[PDB]
Amino acid sequence: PEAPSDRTHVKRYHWLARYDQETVKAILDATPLAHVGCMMNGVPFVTPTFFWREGDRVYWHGSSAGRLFKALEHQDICLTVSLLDGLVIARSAYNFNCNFRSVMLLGRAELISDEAVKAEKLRNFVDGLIPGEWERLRPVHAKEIEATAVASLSIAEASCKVRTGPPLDDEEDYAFPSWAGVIPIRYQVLPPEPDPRNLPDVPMPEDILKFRLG
Amino acid sequence: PEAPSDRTHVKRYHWLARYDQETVKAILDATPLAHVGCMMNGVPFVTPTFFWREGDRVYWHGSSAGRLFKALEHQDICLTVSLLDGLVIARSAYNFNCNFRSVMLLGRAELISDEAVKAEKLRNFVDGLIPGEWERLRPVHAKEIEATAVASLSIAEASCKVRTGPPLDDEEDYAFPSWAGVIPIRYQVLPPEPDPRNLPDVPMPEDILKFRLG
Ligand SMILES: Cc1cc2nc3c(=O)[nH]c(=O)nc-3n(C[C@H](O)[C@H](O)[C@H](O)COP(=O)(O)OP(=O)(O)OC[C@H]3O[C@@H](n4cnc5c(N)ncnc54)[C@H](O)[C@@H]3O)c2cc1C
Ligand SMILES: Cc1cc2nc3c(=O)[nH]c(=O)nc-3n(C[C@H](O)[C@H](O)[C@H](O)COP(=O)(O)OP(=O)(O)OC[C@H]3O[C@@H](n4cnc5c(N)ncnc54)[C@H](O)[C@@H]3O)c2cc1C
Ligand code: HEM
Ligand code: HEM
Repeated sequence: PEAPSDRTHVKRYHWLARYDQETVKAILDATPLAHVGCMMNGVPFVTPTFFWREGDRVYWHGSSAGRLFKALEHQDICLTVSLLDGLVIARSAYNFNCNFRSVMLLGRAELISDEAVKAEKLRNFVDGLIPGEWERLRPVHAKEIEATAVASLSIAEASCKVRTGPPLDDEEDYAFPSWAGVIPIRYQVLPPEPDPRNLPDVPMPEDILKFRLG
Repeated sequence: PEAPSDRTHVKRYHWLARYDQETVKAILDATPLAHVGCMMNGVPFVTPTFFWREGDRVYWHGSSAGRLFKALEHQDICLTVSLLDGLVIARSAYNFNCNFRSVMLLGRAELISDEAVKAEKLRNFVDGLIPGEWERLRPVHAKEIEATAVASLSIAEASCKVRTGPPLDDEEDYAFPSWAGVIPIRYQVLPPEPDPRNLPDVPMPEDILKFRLG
């Protein structure tokens, strides 16, 4: 598929562009960390935040009194998700690069006003990180739900760029004696570290070990 | 110190704020990956990009013809640098969290128009990733320098937020029988992978193994 809109048409390095939903979803599903762009207080602020996908929308949360959740009401935003996958070492400095996956989602986000729906989405967020976890926790209080904003944005107006594989040098540079290659980069998760305030008689759910990213 | 400006004053979770330049520099020095916010084509786009610090400014590069480099001359931007350091598992869903380091730099970026200065800064970028690397490469062409933009932004108008350590539950939840703790997260660098097209007698510089992040 071509780009979904003129404003999502990748121009630079367009050979790296992907617009298909399989790729959009695969990148969104690989990581929890987004960066949301929104005009606030005169600046295109970039807010790091967690996000989760359900079908054709992504969601994020924060304070019901938070400035982003008010500011997103009347402007189109950009939600960017990036993964750095390697440093690409070429024979010329100009052709150094990185391997990566990134997606930009554009458009008008909306807040979930229905508190029952909001709680259902927040359960999906938690259980998407750690299966079954929401049900193990101290039961949520109504005031906690009501203090939380949940925003969502369609994934439809999305552009991706992906780079994999070796360096690509100018054809005339392959006789130059310098070492080229790739340094792979990834997220690593380490074993869980228990809170020292845990009750000694409380087991660790095995599901905690299923959390992964990158 | 307090915030350097009203627009960098952390309000939410203000106890996590840091404004001291030692913390600003330590976060900036830990990672090459930034996200730059800039209003372009009616959207506060969030562009992932590499950056490097020299003293009291950060720098980034791209095409001399790139839209970001044109747009930054006439608006204040936000440059955000985030590091995800762990998933914080609490007894209540409301107090789940993450350990992290993040810095936002605000203000008016500047382009380097002097080609000789630009080339000097680009060598600092490369050798900041891999010591001694620039010298090893196929010598740079004037046209390569001239095709590149380099922008910079002062680090002075900066806010940081940092979270470390265990979960912090409501005090009344500490008798609830659920496991709390932290899943640490970090970047990992893997062994370098040579380009198959490397010349057979050209060894990998040991300095490649010095590249690190996170
Ligand atoms: C980990 C990482 C590191 C990077 N480092 C650098 C760097 O140091 N220097 C540099 O110049 N660029 C870097 N890039 C690429 C950068 O994000 C931009 O893609 C590039 O600079 C072109 O931006 P542009 O606005 O000129 O693109 P244009 O092609 O003019 O943008 C047109 C449209 O393309 C789409 N698009 C553009 N970039 C992306 C993207 N990254 N992901 C998804 N859709 C996109 C958007 O819909 C956008 O509106 C990096 C990307 C990643 C993920
Ligand atoms: C890895 C990571 C994941 C996160 N996940 C979430 C999430 O899922 N939900 C959530 O609500 N928040 C999340 N945060 C925090 C988020 O980035 C914001 O700090 C928070 O949402 C409050 O934003 P605000 O605009 O309401 O802050 P305000 O306090 O109103 O912002 C005022 C000023 O504080 C400064 N500031 C705000 N946030 C930051 C920051 N992160 N770093 C540096 N300076 C800052 C800026 O100068 C800003 O202009 C995450 C942060 C990181 C780094
Ligand atoms: C795995 C799940 C979750 C993670 C990783 C997470 C992470 C975060 C982070 C990082 C912040 C920002 C705090 C700061 O400013 O430093 C935040 C804020 C917030 N979260 Fe969550 N959260 C999770 C689940 C939830 C749930 C399920 C709820 C509601 C039941 C919730 C309610 C809130 C609220 C209300 C805020 C704003 C706090 C304030 O500034 O007053 N969170 N969360
Ligand atoms: C370690 C060093 C470097 C890294 C990691 C790096 C990375 C990148 C990345 C990721 C892009 C974006 C390409 C895309 O759109 O997918 C880029 C673009 C660019 N880089 Fe670099 N780069 C490095 C060094 C340099 C140097 C030293 C020069 C100049 C000598 C240079 C010149 C350019 C130019 C001109 C572009 C724009 C290309 C275009 O779209 O026309 N880069 N770089």
